[PDB]
Amino acid sequence: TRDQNGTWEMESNENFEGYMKALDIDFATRKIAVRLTQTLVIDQDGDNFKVKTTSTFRNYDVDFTVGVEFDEYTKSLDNRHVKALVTWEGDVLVCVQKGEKENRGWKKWIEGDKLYLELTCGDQVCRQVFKKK
Ligand SMILES: *C/C=C(C)/C=C/C=C(C)/C=C/C1=C(C)CCCC1(C)C
Repeated sequence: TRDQNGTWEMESNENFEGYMKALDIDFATRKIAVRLTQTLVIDQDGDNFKVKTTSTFRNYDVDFTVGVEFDEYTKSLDNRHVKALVTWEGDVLVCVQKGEKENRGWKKWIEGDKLYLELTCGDQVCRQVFKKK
C-alpha cells in the first residue's frame, strides 16, 4: 500500500554503521548515533509528506512533495548539498539524493503492519523495519 501515515516504532536496524561510515560520519558520532529505539512519524496528505524522526540522540524532520525536486543541505548528517527527489515506483517511495555520493537515497514501503526503510549510500545499504504503533 502507498499509505505510509502513522507513528512507526523501530524493531530492526541492520548496518546503520556501514551506511553512516559510507556517509563519512565521524567515528565518535556513529558510536552514539545508532539507536535501536527510534520513532518515525509520517503525515501524508496527497503528495505532501511531513516526516519526523525521533530518538534520544537527535530528531530529524523533513517536508517534501512527491515529484518536486528540492535542495537539501544535510547539516545534521554528513554536511553536504544534495538535490533530492521523492517519487513512487509502484508502491515503493523512492528518494534519490543527487550529489557527491553515488547511490544515495532511500526507499520506503509498507508490507502488512510494517514499514520498511532502506537507506543507501555508495555500496552500503541500511535496512530498518518499523511496526505501526
Ligand atoms: C521517509 C523516511 C525518511 C525521510 C528518513 C530519513 C532518515 C534519516 C536521514 C535519519 C538519519 C539519522 C537517524 C535516524 C539517527 C540520528 C542520526 C541520523 C541523522 C543519521
